Amino acid sequence: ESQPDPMPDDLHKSSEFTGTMGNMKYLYDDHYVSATKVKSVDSFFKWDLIYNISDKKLKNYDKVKTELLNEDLAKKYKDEVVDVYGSNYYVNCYFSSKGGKTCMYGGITKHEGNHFDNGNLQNVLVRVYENKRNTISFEVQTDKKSVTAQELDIKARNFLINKKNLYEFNSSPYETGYIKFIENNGNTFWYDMMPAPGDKFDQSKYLMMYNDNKTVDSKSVKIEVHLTTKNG
Amino acid sequence: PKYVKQNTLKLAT
Amino acid sequence: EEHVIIQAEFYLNPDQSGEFMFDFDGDEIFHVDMAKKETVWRLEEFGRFASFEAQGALANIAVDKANLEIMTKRSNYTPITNVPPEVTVLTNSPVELREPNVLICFIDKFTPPVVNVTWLRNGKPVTTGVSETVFLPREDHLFRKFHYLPFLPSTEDVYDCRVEHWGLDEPLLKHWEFDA
Amino acid sequence: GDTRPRFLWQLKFECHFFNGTERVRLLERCIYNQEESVRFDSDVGEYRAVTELGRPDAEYWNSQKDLLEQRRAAVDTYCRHNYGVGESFTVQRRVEPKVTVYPSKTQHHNLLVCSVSGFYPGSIEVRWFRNGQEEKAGVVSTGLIQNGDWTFQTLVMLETVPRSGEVYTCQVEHPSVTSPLTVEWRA
Repeated sequence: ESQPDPMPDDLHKSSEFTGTMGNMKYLYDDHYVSATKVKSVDSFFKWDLIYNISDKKLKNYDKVKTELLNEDLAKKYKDEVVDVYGSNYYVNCYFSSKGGKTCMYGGITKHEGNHFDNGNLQNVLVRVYENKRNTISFEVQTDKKSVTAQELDIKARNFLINKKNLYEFNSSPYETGYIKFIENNGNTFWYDMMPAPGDKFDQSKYLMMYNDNKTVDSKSVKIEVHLTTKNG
Repeated sequence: PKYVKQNTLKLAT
Repeated sequence: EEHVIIQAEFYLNPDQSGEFMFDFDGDEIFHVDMAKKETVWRLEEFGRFASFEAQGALANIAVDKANLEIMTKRSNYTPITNVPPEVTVLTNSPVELREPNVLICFIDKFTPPVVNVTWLRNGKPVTTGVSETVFLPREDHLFRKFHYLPFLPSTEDVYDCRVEHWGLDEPLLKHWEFDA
Repeated sequence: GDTRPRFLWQLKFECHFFNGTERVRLLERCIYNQEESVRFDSDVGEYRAVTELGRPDAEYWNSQKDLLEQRRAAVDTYCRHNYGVGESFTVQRRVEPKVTVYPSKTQHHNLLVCSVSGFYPGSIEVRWFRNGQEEKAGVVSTGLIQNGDWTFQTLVMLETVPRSGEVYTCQVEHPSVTSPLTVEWRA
């Protein structure tokens, strides 16, 4: 069955997070690793794969390690030509290998026959709800037929950060928030968009949720971002 | 109280 | 001497196995789950009195692997010599029929730290209730390990601790049955 | 199957405590496969190679005074510190032994068994007494068995030629109790 929607008690409350929300913003504000037609060249632990991908941007790394949920998952893609898209981190990013290094989770998709013959992108609907009411709707784009939920999530939040201040340096306008994915077979699942309570935000522990390398069909998947303001 | 670890040194190259 | 606290860690190729743990007089205080990146205490209570930044262990593991590669290279790629384990099966306490007890399978003095252990109740595998420890260090640098099987003693039942290790030419089955 | 050779690397930092935390000795050791190659003994104050494979490291590491300082002061910042962190639930951990006496399922002569289980710490003392006086001969121990769960067990036997009226006592002294635990076998 599909994962049950959350009740208020199930969600993290930005009001219970004392840390710097900017550390969350950091992970989704024009921040991501992206590679096309590459193959793993190494692995640290059985459940991860390492790639030679360079920081086109600021030259901050040329080795990327992505961790997966289990060994089978890593074996599956270890020798395949693939594409990568995901949110990376540096704090507590470790691995030996055998330039800078960066880490992440999931974000892997087979490259063969997963693209559109024309540099044509696919639009995915994102409907935003604030206090249960649809406030704005839009679309993010992907160049993959079968895309990781992670890539879509990242693009959604990137947009919502600039257009709705989803996350600000220290804190957020919203108290709770979760992005929900709805697949064409009726299966749904969601991610809590807020940091766990306390004065620190473990970026690595948070990104681990992208572990499963969950992929969905870009031409039929539907996205819903559900936000709430503390008082209403 | 927090347990502290000794860091592993890199071997001579 | 009175007490010894040991921080023991290792990395093994090509299984790419890694471990980081603390030892107090031979008994594990805790180890770090390399995947979930968190401290797992040997006894729930310890976690209420102390803490450890698990994430830090991973930094050590990275260095350990690189160091392994360096040593592997200067030894001219000398592989490790397999050393088969001694296996013993005992009870947690004097056995008594229908009185809850626990079978302990002692897997000692072996290397490298990779082993396949299985419990057998009358020729068949048992899963329910079983637990195990990670690899523990030894003065001679070999390893020890414990597997556990809670059980209800009976005259009928015959158990087996089935252990596989490269140093063994074949699976070793240590027989255990009620003899009191 | 899997026949690829394995290559192992271990690192062990051993904090040895004598008389509480009065005297401490840190022993840092690197083991390649089953061989220690380099080590740092706080008693020595510097890295020493244990085998030729370790020379490069001992030499390189000793050339770094910053590294040497940290290591030398580790007996305090590392050893003594970690000792205090878990002293209440380790050094001071005490679980009373469960003691029982019964004749063995083997064996004229009668073989008595003094089973002592589920105790912590491991230091323990069990002796046999026939009519209030220590039994030196005949005694045979299985040795101290560490169960892996902060628990120990041991069996101490006593072969005897029983006579109606004799009282064979198994005595157990352990940090968990102030006065010695006694379990008697009445011949």
